[PDB]
Amino acid sequence: GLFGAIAGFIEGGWQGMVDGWYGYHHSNEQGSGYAADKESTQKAIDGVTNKVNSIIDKMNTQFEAVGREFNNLERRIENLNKKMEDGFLDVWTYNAELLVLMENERTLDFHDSNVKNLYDKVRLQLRDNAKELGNGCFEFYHKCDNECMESIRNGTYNYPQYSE
Amino acid sequence: GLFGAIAGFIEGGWQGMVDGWYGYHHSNEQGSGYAADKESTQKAIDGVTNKVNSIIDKMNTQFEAVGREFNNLERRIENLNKKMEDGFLDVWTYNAELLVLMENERTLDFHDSNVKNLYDKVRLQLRDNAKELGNGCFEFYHKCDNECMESIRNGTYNYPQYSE
Amino acid sequence: GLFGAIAGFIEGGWQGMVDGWYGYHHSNEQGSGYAADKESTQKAIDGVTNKVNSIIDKMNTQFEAVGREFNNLERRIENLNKKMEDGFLDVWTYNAELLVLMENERTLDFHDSNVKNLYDKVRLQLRDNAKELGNGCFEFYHKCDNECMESIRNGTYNYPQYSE
Amino acid sequence: QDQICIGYHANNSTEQVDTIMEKNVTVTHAQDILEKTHNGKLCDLDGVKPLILRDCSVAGWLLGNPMCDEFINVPEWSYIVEKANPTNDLCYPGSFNDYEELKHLLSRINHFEKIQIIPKSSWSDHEASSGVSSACPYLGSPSFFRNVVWLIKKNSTYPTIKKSYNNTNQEDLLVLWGIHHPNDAAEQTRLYQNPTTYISIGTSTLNQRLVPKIATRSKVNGQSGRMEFFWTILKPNDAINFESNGNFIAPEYAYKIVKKGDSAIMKSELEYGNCNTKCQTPMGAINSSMPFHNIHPLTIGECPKYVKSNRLVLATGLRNS
Amino acid sequence: QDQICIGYHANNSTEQVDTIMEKNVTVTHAQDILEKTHNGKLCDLDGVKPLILRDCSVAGWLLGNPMCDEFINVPEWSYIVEKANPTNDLCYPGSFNDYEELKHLLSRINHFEKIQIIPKSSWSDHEASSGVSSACPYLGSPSFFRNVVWLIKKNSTYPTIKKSYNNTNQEDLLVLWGIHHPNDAAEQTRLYQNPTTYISIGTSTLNQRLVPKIATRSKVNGQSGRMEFFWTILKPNDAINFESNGNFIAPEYAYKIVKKGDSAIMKSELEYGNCNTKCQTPMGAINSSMPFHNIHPLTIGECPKYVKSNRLVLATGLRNS
Amino acid sequence: QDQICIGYHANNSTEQVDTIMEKNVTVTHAQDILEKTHNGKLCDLDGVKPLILRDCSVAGWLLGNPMCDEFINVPEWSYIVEKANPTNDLCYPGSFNDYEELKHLLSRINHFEKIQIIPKSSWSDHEASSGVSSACPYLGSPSFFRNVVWLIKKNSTYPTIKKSYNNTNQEDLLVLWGIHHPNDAAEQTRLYQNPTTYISIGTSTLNQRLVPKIATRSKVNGQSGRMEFFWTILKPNDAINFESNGNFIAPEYAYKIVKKGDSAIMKSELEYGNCNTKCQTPMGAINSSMPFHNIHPLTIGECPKYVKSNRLVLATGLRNS
Ligand SMILES: CC(=O)N[C@H]1[C@H]([C@H](O)[C@H](O)CO)O[C@@](OC[C@H]2O[C@@H](O)[C@H](O)[C@@H](O)[C@H]2O)(C(=O)O)C[C@@H]1O
Ligand SMILES: CC(=O)N[C@H]1[C@H]([C@H](O)[C@H](O)CO)O[C@@](OC[C@H]2O[C@@H](O)[C@H](O)[C@@H](O)[C@H]2O)(C(=O)O)C[C@@H]1O
Ligand SMILES: CC(=O)N[C@H]1[C@H]([C@H](O)[C@H](O)CO)O[C@@](OC[C@H]2O[C@@H](O)[C@H](O)[C@@H](O)[C@H]2O)(C(=O)O)C[C@@H]1O
Ligand SMILES: *[C@@H]1O[C@H](CO)[C@@H](O)[C@H](O)[C@H]1NC(C)=O
Ligand SMILES: *[C@@H]1O[C@H](CO)[C@@H](O)[C@H](O)[C@H]1NC(C)=O
Ligand SMILES: *[C@@H]1O[C@H](CO)[C@@H](O)[C@H](O)[C@H]1NC(C)=O
Repeated sequence: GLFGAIAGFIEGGWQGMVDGWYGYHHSNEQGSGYAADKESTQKAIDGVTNKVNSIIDKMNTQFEAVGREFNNLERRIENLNKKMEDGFLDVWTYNAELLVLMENERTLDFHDSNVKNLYDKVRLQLRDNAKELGNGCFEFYHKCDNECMESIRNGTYNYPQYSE
Repeated sequence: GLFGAIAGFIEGGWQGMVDGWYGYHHSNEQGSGYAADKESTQKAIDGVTNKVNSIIDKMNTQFEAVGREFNNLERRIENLNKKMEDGFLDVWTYNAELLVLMENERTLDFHDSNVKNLYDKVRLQLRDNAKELGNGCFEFYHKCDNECMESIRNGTYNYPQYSE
Repeated sequence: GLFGAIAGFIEGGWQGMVDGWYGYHHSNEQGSGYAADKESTQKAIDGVTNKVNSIIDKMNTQFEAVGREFNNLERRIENLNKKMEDGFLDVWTYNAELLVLMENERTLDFHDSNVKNLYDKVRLQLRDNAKELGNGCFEFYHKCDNECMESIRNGTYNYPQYSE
Repeated sequence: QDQICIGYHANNSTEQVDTIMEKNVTVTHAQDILEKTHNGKLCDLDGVKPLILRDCSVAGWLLGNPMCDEFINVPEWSYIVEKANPTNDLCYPGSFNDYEELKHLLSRINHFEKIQIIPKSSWSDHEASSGVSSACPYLGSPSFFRNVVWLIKKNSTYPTIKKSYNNTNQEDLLVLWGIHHPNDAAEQTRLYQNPTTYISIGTSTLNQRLVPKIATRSKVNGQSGRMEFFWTILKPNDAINFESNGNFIAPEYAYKIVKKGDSAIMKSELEYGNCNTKCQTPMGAINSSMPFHNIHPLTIGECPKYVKSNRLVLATGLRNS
Repeated sequence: QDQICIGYHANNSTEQVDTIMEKNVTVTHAQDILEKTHNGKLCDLDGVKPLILRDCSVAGWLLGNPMCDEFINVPEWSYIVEKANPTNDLCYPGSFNDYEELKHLLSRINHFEKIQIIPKSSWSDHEASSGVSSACPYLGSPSFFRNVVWLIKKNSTYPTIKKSYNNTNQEDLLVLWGIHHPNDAAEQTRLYQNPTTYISIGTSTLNQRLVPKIATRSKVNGQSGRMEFFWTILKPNDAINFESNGNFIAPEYAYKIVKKGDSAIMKSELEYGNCNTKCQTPMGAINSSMPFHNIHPLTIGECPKYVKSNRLVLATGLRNS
Repeated sequence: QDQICIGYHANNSTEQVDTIMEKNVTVTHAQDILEKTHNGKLCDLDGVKPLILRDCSVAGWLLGNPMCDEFINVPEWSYIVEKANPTNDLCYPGSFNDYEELKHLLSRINHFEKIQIIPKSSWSDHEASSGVSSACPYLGSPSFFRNVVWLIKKNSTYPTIKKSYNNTNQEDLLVLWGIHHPNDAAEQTRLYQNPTTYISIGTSTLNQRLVPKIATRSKVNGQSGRMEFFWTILKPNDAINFESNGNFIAPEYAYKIVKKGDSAIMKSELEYGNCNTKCQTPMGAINSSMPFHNIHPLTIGECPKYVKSNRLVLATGLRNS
């Protein structure tokens, strides 16, 4: 992972999160559960969707082959014709395959990037009030009820609240 | 932002910085002001400039169309000829558009990368002597006059100077 | 460096490390030495090797030119023929050169990425028990013999061991 | 004690994608963008049926090979299907001038209306019902191409023919005619009396004078003689003029080009299947929303873009384990 | 208390660029690399003016259609402009052999020097001033192509012509001649006496023998007769030999190829505009430092690379908000 | 006090690679993927030697120019090498019909077996040993193309020739023949008696009737006369029929096509070098494991992919300083 999040410091994925690609798992007095960060999940959807549509629209005016015929004494132009359509066919096959290979790599690193940025969003809010365990989890130095958790999820965490 | 700096933990840009793409804003006793990090700004200029020139020089030997004519009983070669020039025209239009789309994305993430690296350059010098606010700012635990600030800007910060 | 490691916060490379691309240098009572992280070094080898083979296999069905001849009154098809082979020759020369330029950039940033991820792997294990110097080195707050060092190298560092 | 974790989605999907640095990567979500399926049939294209030449070639069709009577009158078509090697072609051995250029015109034509420009009955001073050969048999009996008439001498006389036809139609006319190349001077006189013959043809655009070539040739379909056919497009309000004193294979039926459009001559051994599609290939039809396909390059209708790949899948989700 | 911040540039720029994942992204700096502007005029190319065939075709020019006297003597040119359908072409109906191959040669020629290889006065035993037609009118009167001379019989006699011309010039010679295809045997004798005629032509490379084709044809420009023109490049020190006993349209003026180079036959309805450029398209000229343009594929001079795009902008600065 | 550091490899390598944003970047490891070296020789291709036409063209070879006797019998070959301008070609001036289409066939042929289909001795009623010219000299003496025989009159008589040859071989036959174009009517009778002559040729597929063209021409190799050669592929079990009453250049030796395959007509001034390769270019051979090369586009054998680049290096290691 280019950004070191997915399969990096965060060992695995969550089978339990079904509402989105990236999100949170919390553990307090009121209970436990998974929650998807809609903002970063939607931004990922809007990205990959555009990427697919852009790959498609760039290859909508490709090169269609037509049929031509040549007699026994036009072998040169017949051959020229054949190599030419095989020619365009090869470069457009190269294009599609290469583009897919390249953007697939980008897509996976895109998701990897999103996960780390989400991690840093929570990390930069908590600061002292919790400690990095090292697996994508922060252990709190105070009590964080659902209201406190949601404040973290929507980037409105009120840091002024002690430790030790 | 792939590197999470621009429009990430740093919310917006500075209208006030006109000397460069990336830089610093300081706030001490002697006053306040903006300053551009020439090194990372120049490196960005030298990068994007090369990128533009490389995109241009890779498409300088493209495919120019010439004019040919064919009579009423050479419709096959006329058609072959037409599809062939439309052919090359299409792949070179694909090339230019795709290259622009791909490198534009790289360029924005390049700038995003530069901002975070600059942030980490200051962050790795200060360490204890200041605290990360979380918006690209560090609040000092000592007094940093213009001489101290410039030391930070040119990577010669003398960490041996206390806290609390 | 897109990930800010190589030639970033880590100033230079190690002439002394010959067992791999990325690794560790340790300094304790028992002695000093270099060691290559085989896991991240192998993963880099397996990556770049695939990349080379993929660049090669995507251009194995390119466009070979054949020889055709035309008499003094077939100048149109002769010219058509010439522009067509020069045509395919140009787009395939563009392809090879561009692909090399693009993936070369990726490769260097790939190595840069690997170095930072390796750094963060050690950083996320030590936490309190050592301090970041800022040049890729951690100064320990305890004694780390070869057994302790190897625990860090293989991601089995037992954090429960004090400081101050 | 309370804690919060950041994580990513994972599921039970074994869908794989490839990258530049690693192949067969398992992801949570993937979109396949390549169609690899056809129905193995030749269908109509948006309601309009293709003209399926079965064991006949374009030549047999247009000249009217007796083995090709299925295509004497042909409704409007979408595309044409012809086999790799049609067995019914030039029943009488010979050649077709600019055959490929003509087949290329057929790619921009959708409908032919067969009309009689010179009736067989209109030949008074020549024999018009004896121009037959065992090389073009119909139901056992010696016959000939149906759209052209092989004229010979009458009462030991072949008067020089002067025939005109004005195209009073608003559509272009495909006009077909031919010359007979005998195999010796005895056959020339026995058929046309005159030992030295010609065929002149003129429009506003055409100016040709044909002469027969005596030659000893190997037998093809039992005949050493040869038939050489020529064609022209007659513009509206233009006229075609024939002059000949022998060896003339005159037109009787010509073709009104009443529908121009997007067509094709498709090569396939397949026959018609009662079906409908928006995209047709020589080996079957495609019904797909996919942007790409790898079935056949030669395509007609609204089709995906043909690619030589056997696999094309785009990653949409992330890594999975 | 003191503090220091790291940040990035931002401005009042609404310039947008596109990416693979997001369109219309606002940036601080952007470079447009696509030229979308021309001046709508046909200009000189680096000082040297184009030859603008107005209502004439290459054929009318080279054969000397009386309607094309503007181009009797033509200075060196950069490129040629011809209309989609020039009204002045073959005033006398007929054809031009290898017309397209000739126009292709014109693309590598910049200057023609017209010279008289066989003077009209030099015909003693034939009529050389009666070869005119109401199909080629000049100022009302029946005239003819000016560079070739339509010879006929004199005193009911057409002696067989044996004419040679040696190319003592150091440049190649474009030589043009023709044959007349009458419409009946009465017209053949009335013009050339001899009922059976030929035209033989020989160089070190050419060996052709032409015969006239009698044919009844529809009238074009009032004439059912036809003129068929032929051409050859005469190498320096080579000679061209003509023999004929009728139907010969002899050359009088030929063309010295004194300037080879990079030219073009441009198709356009536009006329000359008093201007100058380094890059010319059929619809106007380009004055740009841009690497790309989307105006027209058919280009001449030092031009940007043509692309089908309507927008091409490169991000140089960063995101803005 | 104890400490641990994370770092990366570095060495004494000045190998450079290029990127989109920066050129000449020094790396620790780099793989060159471009072959820029050849041996400057024309070699065998996997054991089988090329047919190297030295100062002869395909025409001189096939027709049997006396200056080309080195190639009278030719072993199987891999590829053909011909110069830009072979000096030994048509010793007697004239032309070769469909020359380029024939050379294109040679690209799919690897072996010719020369056989005598009509022996020179078999001409009884014609002269078969006087068909020579100072335009085709052999060792000073006037000679002629060796595979075809220039027949003339015998005892002031040229009886009409009726000759057949059946292809009883299992391979296709390359058959060559020609016509002589005299320079006047006196030469026509002096050589063939009959003032009006023809050559008819027929197979199951061919039907042509040639007539000689009298014409005054400039001398080429001392002759104003012309030889025009024609060819055909004779299918197994098909026959070729000749009829002529003059001006016939009959075949004596024809070519059995016994080996079809992947060949090429390579243009080069280089001669044979006693060497072997798996990849051959016009300027030398390649022995490489490289995927790319920049030597010459026209290639044969198992070769790298040709590219116009002068440098192609892939980064494998990382930055170095
Ligand atoms: C219109 C006509 O005459 N049809 C003839 C045809 C022509 O004579 C011939 O094809 C012209 O090229 O000949 C056919 O066979 C004739 C056949 O008869 C043998 O007995 C004779 O020995 C042969 O030489 C040969 O002529 C034919 O069916 O095509 C007969 C046909 O009636
Ligand atoms: C050199 C010459 O004879 N010019 C004639 C020309 C030729 O006869 C003709 O073009 C040859 O193909 O004919 C022109 O019109 C002749 C016209 O005269 C009618 O009266 C007659 O009934 C018609 O048959 C027809 O011949 C012409 O102007 O081109 C006259 C010209 O003088
Ligand atoms: C078979 C034969 O007749 N070979 C002749 C050849 C032919 O006559 C000629 O090439 C046919 O086109 O002519 C050669 O030169 C003849 C030469 O003789 C001069 O004296 C005469 O004045 C010239 O007109 C000319 O005919 C030749 O060598 O090719 C002679 C050869 O024997
Ligand atoms: C065909 O006939 C019409 C009148 O019926 C006439 O206008 C036209 O000129 C004729 N065409 C020719 C070429 O004679
Ligand atoms: C043309 O004339 C010159 C001498 O004036 C001569 O050298 C040359 O051979 C002649 N060309 C021909 C083909 O007769
Ligand atoms: C050639 O001869 C064989 C019999 O020897 C025969 O079968 C074949 O028909 C002949 N070919 C021709 C065209 O006469």
